[PDB]
Amino acid sequence: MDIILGIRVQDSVILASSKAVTRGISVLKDSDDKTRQLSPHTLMSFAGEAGDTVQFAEYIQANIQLYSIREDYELSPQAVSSFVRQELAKSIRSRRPYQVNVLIGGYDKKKNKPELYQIDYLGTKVELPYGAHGYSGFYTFSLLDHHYRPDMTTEEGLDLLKLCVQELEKRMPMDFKGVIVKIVDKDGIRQVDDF
Amino acid sequence: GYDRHITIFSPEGRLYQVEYAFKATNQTNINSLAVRGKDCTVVISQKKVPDKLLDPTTVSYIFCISRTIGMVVNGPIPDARNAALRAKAEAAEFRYKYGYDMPCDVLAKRMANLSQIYTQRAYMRPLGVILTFVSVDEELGPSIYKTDPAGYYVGYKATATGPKQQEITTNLENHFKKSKIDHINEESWEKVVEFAITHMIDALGTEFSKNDLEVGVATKDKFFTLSAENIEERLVAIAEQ
Amino acid sequence: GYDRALSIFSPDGHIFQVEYALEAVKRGTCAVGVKGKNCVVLGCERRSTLKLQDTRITPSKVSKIDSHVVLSFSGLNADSRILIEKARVEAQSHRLTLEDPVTVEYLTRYVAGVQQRYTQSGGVRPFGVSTLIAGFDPRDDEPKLYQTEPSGIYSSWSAQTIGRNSKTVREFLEKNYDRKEPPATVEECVKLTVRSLLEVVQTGAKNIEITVVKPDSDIVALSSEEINQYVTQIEQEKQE
Amino acid sequence: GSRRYDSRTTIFSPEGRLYQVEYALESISHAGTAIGIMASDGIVLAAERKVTSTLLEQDTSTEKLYKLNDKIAVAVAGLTADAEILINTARIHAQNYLKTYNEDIPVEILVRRLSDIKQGYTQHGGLRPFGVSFIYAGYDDRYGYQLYTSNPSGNYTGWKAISVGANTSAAQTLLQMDYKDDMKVDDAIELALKTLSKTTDSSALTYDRLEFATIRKGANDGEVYQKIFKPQEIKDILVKTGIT
Amino acid sequence: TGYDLSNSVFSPDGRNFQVEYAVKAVENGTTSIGIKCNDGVVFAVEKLITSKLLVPQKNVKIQVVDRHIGCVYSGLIPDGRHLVNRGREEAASFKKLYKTPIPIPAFADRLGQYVQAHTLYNSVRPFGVSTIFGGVDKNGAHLYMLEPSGSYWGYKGAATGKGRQSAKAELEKLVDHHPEGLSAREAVKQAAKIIYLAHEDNKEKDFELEISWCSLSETNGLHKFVKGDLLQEAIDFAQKEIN
Amino acid sequence: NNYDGDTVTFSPTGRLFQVEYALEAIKQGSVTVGLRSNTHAVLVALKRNADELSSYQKKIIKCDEHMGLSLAGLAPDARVLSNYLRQQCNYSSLVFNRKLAVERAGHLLCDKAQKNTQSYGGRPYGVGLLIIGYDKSGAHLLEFQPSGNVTELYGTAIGARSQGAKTYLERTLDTFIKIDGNPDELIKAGVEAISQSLRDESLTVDNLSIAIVGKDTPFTIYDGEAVAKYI
Amino acid sequence: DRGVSTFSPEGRLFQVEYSLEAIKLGSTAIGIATKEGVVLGVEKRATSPLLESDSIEKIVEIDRHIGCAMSGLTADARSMIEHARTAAVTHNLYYDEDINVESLTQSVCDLALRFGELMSRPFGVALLIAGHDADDGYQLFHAEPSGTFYRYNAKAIGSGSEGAQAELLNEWHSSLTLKEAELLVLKILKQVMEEKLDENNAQLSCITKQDGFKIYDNEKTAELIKELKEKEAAE
Amino acid sequence: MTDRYSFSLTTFSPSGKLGQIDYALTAVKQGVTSLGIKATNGVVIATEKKSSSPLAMSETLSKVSLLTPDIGAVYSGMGPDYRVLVDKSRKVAHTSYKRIYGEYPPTKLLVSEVAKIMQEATQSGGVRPFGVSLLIAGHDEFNGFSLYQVDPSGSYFPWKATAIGKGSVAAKTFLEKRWNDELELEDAIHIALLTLKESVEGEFNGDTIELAIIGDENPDLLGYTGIPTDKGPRFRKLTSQEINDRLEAL
Amino acid sequence: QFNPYGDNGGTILGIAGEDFAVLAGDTRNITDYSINSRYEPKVFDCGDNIVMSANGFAADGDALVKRFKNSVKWYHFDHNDKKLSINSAARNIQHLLYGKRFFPYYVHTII
Repeated sequence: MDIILGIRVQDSVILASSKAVTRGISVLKDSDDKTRQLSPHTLMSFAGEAGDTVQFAEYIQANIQLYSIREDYELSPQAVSSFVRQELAKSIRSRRPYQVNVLIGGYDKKKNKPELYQIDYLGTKVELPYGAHGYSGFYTFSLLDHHYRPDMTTEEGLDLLKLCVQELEKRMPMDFKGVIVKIVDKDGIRQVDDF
Repeated sequence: GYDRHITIFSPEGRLYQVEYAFKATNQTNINSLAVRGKDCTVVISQKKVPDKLLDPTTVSYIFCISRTIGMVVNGPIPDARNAALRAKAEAAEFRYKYGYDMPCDVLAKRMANLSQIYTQRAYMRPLGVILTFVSVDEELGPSIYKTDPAGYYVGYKATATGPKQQEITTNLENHFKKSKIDHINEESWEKVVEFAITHMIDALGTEFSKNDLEVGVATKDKFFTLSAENIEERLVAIAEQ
Repeated sequence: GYDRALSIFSPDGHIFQVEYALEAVKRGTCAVGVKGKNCVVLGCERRSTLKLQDTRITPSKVSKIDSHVVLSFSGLNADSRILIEKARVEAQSHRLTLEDPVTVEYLTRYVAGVQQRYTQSGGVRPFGVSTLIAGFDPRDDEPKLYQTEPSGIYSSWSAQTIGRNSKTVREFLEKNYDRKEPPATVEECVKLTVRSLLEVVQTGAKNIEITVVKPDSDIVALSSEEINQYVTQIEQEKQE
Repeated sequence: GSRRYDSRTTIFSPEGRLYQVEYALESISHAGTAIGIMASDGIVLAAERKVTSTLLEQDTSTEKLYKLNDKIAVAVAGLTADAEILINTARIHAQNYLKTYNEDIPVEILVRRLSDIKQGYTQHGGLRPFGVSFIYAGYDDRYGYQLYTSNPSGNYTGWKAISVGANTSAAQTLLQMDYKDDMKVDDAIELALKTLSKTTDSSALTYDRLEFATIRKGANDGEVYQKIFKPQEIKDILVKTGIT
Repeated sequence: TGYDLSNSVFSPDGRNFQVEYAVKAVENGTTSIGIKCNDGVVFAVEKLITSKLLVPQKNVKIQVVDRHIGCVYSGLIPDGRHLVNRGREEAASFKKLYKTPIPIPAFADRLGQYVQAHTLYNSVRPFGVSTIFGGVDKNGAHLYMLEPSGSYWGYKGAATGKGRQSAKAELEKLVDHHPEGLSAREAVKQAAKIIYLAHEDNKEKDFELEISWCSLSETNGLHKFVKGDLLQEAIDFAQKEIN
Repeated sequence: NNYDGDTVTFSPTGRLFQVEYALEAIKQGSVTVGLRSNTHAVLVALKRNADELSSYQKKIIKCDEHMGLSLAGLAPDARVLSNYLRQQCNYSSLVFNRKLAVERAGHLLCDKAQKNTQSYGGRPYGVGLLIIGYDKSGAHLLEFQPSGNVTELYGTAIGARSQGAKTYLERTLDTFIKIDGNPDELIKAGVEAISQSLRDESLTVDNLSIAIVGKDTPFTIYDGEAVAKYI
Repeated sequence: DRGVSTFSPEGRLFQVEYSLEAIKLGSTAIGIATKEGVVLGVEKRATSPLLESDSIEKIVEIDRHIGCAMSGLTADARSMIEHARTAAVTHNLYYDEDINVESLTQSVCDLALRFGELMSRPFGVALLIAGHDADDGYQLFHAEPSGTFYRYNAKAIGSGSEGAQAELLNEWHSSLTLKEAELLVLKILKQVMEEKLDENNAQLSCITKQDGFKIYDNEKTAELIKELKEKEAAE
Repeated sequence: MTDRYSFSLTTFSPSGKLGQIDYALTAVKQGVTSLGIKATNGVVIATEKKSSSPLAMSETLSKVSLLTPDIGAVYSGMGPDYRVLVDKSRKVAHTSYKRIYGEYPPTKLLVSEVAKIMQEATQSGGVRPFGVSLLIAGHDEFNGFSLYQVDPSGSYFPWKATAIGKGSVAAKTFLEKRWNDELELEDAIHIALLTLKESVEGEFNGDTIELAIIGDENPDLLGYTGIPTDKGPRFRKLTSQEINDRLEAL
Repeated sequence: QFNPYGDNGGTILGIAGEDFAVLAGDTRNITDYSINSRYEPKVFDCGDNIVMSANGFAADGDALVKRFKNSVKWYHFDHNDKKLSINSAARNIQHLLYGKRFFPYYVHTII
C-alpha cells in the first residue's frame, strides 16, 4: 500500500497509516486498516506488495501470540523487532521474497519507555524518534526535523502529525483517502476515531 | 545369546562372527604362499579340480586386480569374487582421482577398512576370506600385504595362508634365519617361482604336477599368471637338480 | 528410520502398550474437573514428597492452550509437554486460517487425534497421559469440559477425575453432583472441587491447586490462602 | 530379519514404567554427587569428581561443571560423553535465541528445550536414552536466580536446593534440615561443602576431588558473574569453612 | 544354536546354513542339464506332467537372455525367473555402454555377484535355484553352473535337480569317450537320452522333454529352441536307448 | 516351526512355510472352475455368503475386454493383483497399441508375487487366481499360485473341494476341448464340472457366477437371472 | 518376536484375527435395509453417569446420501471417517455427482491391509455403512479390518451381535416399512444391552432418498421407545 | 537390503550397566600395553610392537600415528578400530577446524571430536562401540603440552602420566613413584622405557618398541624454508637407532 | 529455441437438438501452407454415447482424447460399469485440462 508514518513522543508511540486500497484503475476501498496488534503493547503497520503485506503481518501476529501463550509473558518491543527483522532477512534470499516494509511501535513496560522501529523488506532495522516508508519521509521529515522534541506530549505529537498529513495531501499526486491513527502507551493500544 | 549372531561384543570383549569368518576361510582346503625376489613378487596356490565335468581353466583363486596388482584369496569363491570386483573398482577409481596407480599397500588398507566396517556395523556380515595383495611398487619395491576378516593388515617379507599355513610359515622362517636377508637373492622371476614351489613341496611333503598348482608373478609395471605349460617348465627345472 | 510396530494386537484383542499407558496415568497425581452453571473449575493434586521445591518456577499442572481454554493432565509430565505444545500451535493455526478461536470440542478432538495416531504409527509408543480440557467457546456462556486418554477416545463430562485414587473421587462426585442443579456460583463450584480432592489428598496445605475459568477468557489461579479458607470452612462444617 | 535383535528401548512395562529410563536412573545413582543451592544474592554449584589419581591433571580437567552461556551453568551426573552431546546442543539453542530476539535466553526456556530432547528418545527412534541428570544454575531478569534439574525421562522441576547422583536421599535430608530462605551465598557455600563432606564415599574431602562454581551479582553493579573455582581456590575455601 | 534361523550368520563351523537350506529346494526340483559341444552349448530340462489338463509344449521353462545366452534352472521356478530378469537388465546395460553383446564369463559374474549379494544380509532370502547357462561369444562356447551361495565355475557338462547324480555319471562318460569333442547335433541327441535316463528318479509321473541350443554353425551363435522333426528325432533316439 | 516366523527363512528341508500358509488360505476359499475350447474360454465360480441376510461375495473380475480372472482366498489380495493386471493390460494398449498376451500376463503376475517371498517385512499374497483370455494365439486358461507358480491349462479348479471338478475335467478333456462355436455347451460343461464339488448346497440364482471370453465375445460376467438358464 | 504381516498355519493373518476380537468387545450397532430406507442404531454405553452421553458419537455422516455406524476401538474410526468424507467429496469434485455406496465402501476397505514394518497395525473397529444411490437403491455394507465388505439386508456388530443376528434372521422380510425397521432395531438393541434402553443410552438414525442422512433427536427416539413398549404389551 | 537395524544395540541393563561398553573395555584390557608421560618441555607416548609373525614387516604397521603436526596418538585394544579412528580424526581436524580457522585444533578439542565419534557408536542404530582406548599427546600455543585418555564410552580425562591395556595397573603404580613436575623430556623418555620393559616378555629393542614425542619444533622436518612463523612439527617418531642409544644409558 | 507447440488447423462444430446431438469436423490436417493428410479423423466415439474432439495442436489433441477414453475405462472398473453421464464427463475433462494449467494442452475441446 502507500503512506505509513510513526512518531515516538515522551510516553507513547503514534502510528498513522493511509486508508486507500487501489487496484490499478479504481480505488476499491477507502477504510482499510493497514495494521496488526502483535501483543497488548506492540503494534505493527505495514506497506508493500498486495497480498504479501497481510500474509506477512498475520504470520508475525500468529508467532508472537504463540510465544505469549507458551511463556505467559509479553516480549519486549526490541525482541519483537529483532524477530521480525530476521524473518525479512531470511525472506530476501528466498525463492520469492516478502515485499513488505513495516513500522513497529511498542511501549516497553519494563523500562517504561516508548519505542519505534523501522524495518524494510531487506531486513534493515533502525530505532528512531520518527520514521516512514516509501515517499512519505520525503515530504514529512523536514517538518519533523524542525518541530520534534523528545519531551512532547501525545497531543503535541498528534498536532505535528496533522501538519505532516496536510503537507502530504498538498504535494502528493495520489489520493490516499486520509489516515487511521493509533496510539501505543502504558495502557495498551487505542484508535483515534476523529482525524 | 544373540551376541554370537551379529557383530557386537561378547562379555569377554570378543566378536564371534569375526572368529567364525576366519574359519570359513579354510573351507576350500587350499594353501597359498607368497615370496619376494630382487625385482619380483611371486605367489603360488594349490589348484584342486575334484569334478571331471568341470572346465579346469575357469577354476581359479588368483585375480588380476590392476596392471600392477595381483590378489590371491583364501576362502569361498563367492566372497572371493565379491572382494575381487570391489578391489578392481577401487584401484580404477584411485587412478582416475589421484592420477597415479594405486599402490599395493594402499589398496590393502582400503579393503581392510571396508572389512573393519563389517565388524562394527550389524547389517553387514564379514567376508569369509583372507586377501593377499602382491606387486612391485614403484616406491617400495616388491610388496606383500595381507588382509583378513578382522580388518587387520600388515606387510610381509614372505607369507602363507590356508589349513597348513604353520608348516609353510616355519619353513620360510628357517630359510630367512640362514640367509639373514628380507628376500630371495635371485635375478630372474623363473628361479623365484622355482624357490616358491620347492619350499611348498618341502613344507607340505607332497609332489605337484602342472595341474596341481596355480602361479602369479608381479614384475615392474605388470602382474601375470602362468599357464600349465609355463608351470611344467618350472617343475622340470626343479627335478633336474 | 526406526519403523518397529510397538503397539500391536494380542490374541484376546488387546493392545497392551495402550493399556500400559493407562497404568502410567493411574500413577500420576490426581486431577479433577467440575463445571458449574457459569464456570468450570480444575483441581490438581501436588504430592508433598517433594519439599524444598521452588513453587514460583516449577511447572504448574494447569496450562493455558489459549486465552479461553485450559488443559490439565495425569501421567508422564514430559509426555504432556509435547501434547501441550502441539495444542498451542494448533490453536494459533486455527485463529490464523478460520479467523476464530478454537471451540473446546475442536481442541479436544485434535489432541485426542494426536494420541490415537501414536497408537498405530511405527517406531513410536503411546502417550502415558490423560487430559482434562476445559473452557468456553467464543461468544458462548455454556461451560465445556472434555476428557482424553492414551487410546485417543474422548467425551464430554459434567464432572470428571483422572489419576491416582480417581476411583474414590469419582465415587464422591457421582453422589454429590446433581445434573438438574449444578453449582450455581464460583464459590459453590470451587467448594465441591476442594471437597472432592480432600477425599484423597492428605494435608489441605500446598497439596491442592485450584484454577477457575469463566466466560470471555476470564482465567485465574487461586492462591494458597484462598484455598486454605475453603479447606478451613469444609472441616468446620464436618465437625457436626 | 533384524527384529530378532531389537531391545525395544521405548516401551512401557506392565506397571506403566519406561524400562530404559528407570535403568538409566540406576546408572546415575553411582555417579559423583552434585549439589545446587539457591540464595537471595546468588547460586552455588558443588560437585565431587569420581575416585581420582595423583597423576590426573586437575587444573585443565572438567567432568562436572560446564558453562552454557555467561548467565547459565550446569552440573553433570552420569555419562560424561552423553552430557557433552546435550551441552553442545544447549549452547547452540542459547545462541539461536540470542540471534533471533537479541536477548539472553530465559533459564526455563533452555531447560525445557533440553528436557524435550531427552523426552523424544523415550517415545520414538528406538535408541537408548541419555544417561545424564543435570542441575541448571542460572539468572535472568524475569525470575532472577533459578535452580532446575532434569533426568533421562525429560521431566524437569525447580528447586531452592537439590542434589543429583550418589547418596541423594542422605544429601537432600541434610539440605532440608539446614536450608533457610533468607540465606546468603557465603552461607550456601558452607552448606554445600558440609553436605558433600558428610555424604561422600571417600575417606576425606580434599580440593583435588572437587569442582566448585558460584553465580553472583557480586559483579560490579547490576550484572552477573560466573566463577569456576581453580584448584587453589577450592583449597582456600575448604580451609576457610574449616573442613581441612 | 539359532545360527540357522537368520541369513548371513556364520555358524561356529564357518557355514551359512540358510544357503545350505536353499540347496535343499534345488535338490527337490526337476532335472535340468547343459552340454558344451564343439562350437556351442545345449540345454535340456525335465518337465513333469502333473495332469492331462496341462497344455503340451506351452509351459516353457528354458529362457533366453539377450539373443546369444540360454538359461535353465532347477528349484523354485519364480526365483529363477527373478534371476533371469536381473540378467536381462545386466546384459542390456553392458550392451548399452560397450556396444558388443555381453561375453559369457562377464555375464556369469553379473549373476554371481547378484546371487552372492543375497547371502550378505538377513533382510533377504537366498535364491532357491541352481542355474545352468551359457552361449557363444567372440572367444567361443562357454557353459556355466551357478549355486545359491553365488558360487559358479565353467563346465564341460553340468546337471542339477532330483536326478543330478544319474545325469552327472552320463555326462562323465561323454567327456571320457570324446576328448576330441562332440558335435551340436550329437549333443542334442545325447541331451535327450540323459534327461530320459535321469527321469528314473521321477518315475511316478510321465514328463515332457524340452531342448534348446546355441551353435556357431547350426544357429549362427543365436539361442534357439529345438522344435518339430529335430525334437522328434531326439525323442526317438532317447526312447531307443532306454529299451 | 522355528522357521515360519517370516518369509525370509528356509526350513532345514528347504521349505518356505509362510508361502505354504498363504497356499492354505486358497484351500479355505470357495470353489471356482476354469475351462476352454479352441474358440472360447469359460470361468464358473461358486459364490459364498456370510448368512441369509448377506450378499454373495463376488468372485470374478474383468481386467480388459479380452482378459479376466476368478479368485479364491483373500479377496483384497485379488483386488491388488487384478488392479496390477488392469494397469499392465492398459500400458500395453496405450504404449504399443497391443493387446497383452495371456502368457505374458502370467509372467508378470509370477514376478510380482515372487518379490514378496524373498524380502523381509513383507508377506506372500493369500489368493489363487484363474485367468482366462482370448488373444492372437486363441483361447487361454492360466492358474496362479501366490508362490509365484503360473501354469497354462485346458481346464482346472481351485478352492475347497476343487479335486472333484478337476477329476471330471480330466475325464471330459477330449469332449470339451472340441466344443467350438457353441458358448452354451461349453458353459454347460463348466456348470457340470463345478457340480462335482458341491455338498449339501446346490447351484441357485444368486449362488452361481459365470464368465466367458472368445473369438467374437468380449469378457462378460453373468450373475442373477442371467444364469437361471444354466441351473 | 514375529512379523506384523505373518500368516498362521491355517492361512489367516494373526493381526487381522486379533483385531476381530477387539471388535467383539465393542458396543452393539445394528443396521436394517428396506425399500423405504436404511436404519442405523447404536448402544452408547457410557462408563459413568457423570459422562454427558450426547457427546458419544458412534453414528456419523459421511455424505448427504451415506451414513455410518461403528463398533470396537472407536478412536481408530476417526481417520477412516476422514478418508471416507474426503473420498465422497473428491469424487463429487471430479465427476459432478454422488458416489456409489459400494465405491465409497471399497475405498474405505483399501486402507485396511495397509499395515506392516504405512500404519503399524490394523484398525480395531468395524463399520456399518448405509446409503442410497440411483443405480442400486438402498444399501447396507459391513466393512471389516480384513479389507472384506459384505452387503446385507440386515446386520449387527459388536458384543451382542450373534444373538442380534439370529433375531434379524427371523424378523427381516422384503416388505418392511421404515417405521417397522425403526421399532425392530430398538427391540433388538433392548434385548442385547446390559442397561435398560432409553433415549440417552441408545441412538437411532436413517437414510432416505428424499431427506438424506439424519440422526434422530432424543425426543423423537423416546416416542418410538414408548410405541415399542405398548405394542409388545398388546399380546 | 537397506540397513534395517535402526535401533540401539547398546542398552541399559536392570543394574544400570551399559553392557556393550563394559565388554569393549574388556577387549581393551586384553590389548598390548601403551603409556604416556608428560614433561615440562614435552610429552612421550610409547607401546610394544607385538609382531604377529616374524615374516611380517612390523615397520609397515604403525601403532603410533600423527594426527596433526603437533598431535600424536597411541592405543590399546582392537587395531582395525584404531586405524579407522585415526582416519576419521585426521579428517575431522580439517573439516571441523582447519578449514574454518586456518590453523590446527588444540589438543583438547581434537580429543573432544574423537570422543564424540566414539560416543555415537554407543547410542546410534545398528552399531557396536569401538573396542579401543586412546592416548593422545599434543601441544598448542595457549594450552602448552597435554596428554589425554579416551575410552570406548567417549569419556576423556587429562593425565600427567598414565598407562592402558594389559599391564596398566602395575605400570601406573610405577609411574606414580617416578613422576614429578620438574621432569625434562629426556627424563620422561628414560622413565617410559623403564616402565615399558616390565610388561614386555620377549625382545626389548628399537625394532620391537614404538616411541614418539611431542617436543620442540623441527624445522628440518618442515620440507620448506622462507616463512619465519612456520617452524615445523612438534610430533616426532623416534628411530630404531635413537631408542637403542637410550637403552645403553638404561 | 525449441517450440513445444504447433498448429494443425482444422475446424469443428457441435450442435444440440431436442433429442439428439451432432459433432462435426473437417478431415484436413496441415502445417503452415502444406497438407499433411486429406483424411485424418478428428471426432471420436469415446464410449458411453459420448463423442469428443480436441482441436488445435494435434499432438495435445490426441493425448487428451486418449486420456479421456482411458478415464471412461477406469470409471467402469471403479464404479461397477456405471454409465458416465455427459455432465460427469465434462467435469472430468476440466480436471484433465487444469492438471496442466502451467503447461497447457493447446486445444479447444468440444464433447
